[PDB]
Amino acid sequence: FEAIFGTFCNRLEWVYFLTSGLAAAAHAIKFHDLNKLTTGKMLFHVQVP
Amino acid sequence: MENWSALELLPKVGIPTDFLTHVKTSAGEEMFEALRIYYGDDPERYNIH
Repeated sequence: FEAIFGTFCNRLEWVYFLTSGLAAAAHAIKFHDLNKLTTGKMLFHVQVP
Repeated sequence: MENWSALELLPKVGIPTDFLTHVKTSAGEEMFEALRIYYGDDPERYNIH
């Protein structure tokens, strides 16, 4: 006879954005995609000493 | 303390206190929500215009 004494599967490890150290550089918010017409205009008046 | 303090001059001009407890209580709860949405909940650091 011929024998089989093993079947094995690969145990994946999960990765999350919020649990990473890189996320510290981000300010991540979840928001609706309400079609904001290419809202590339954030205009700032910043006080200067 | 300071070299010279501008806070002495605001009441003379007619601008009361820090606006913190003033505009909140003088709003009658109607100007309060308008301030929170259209102005900001923390006038220090940042404000929208």
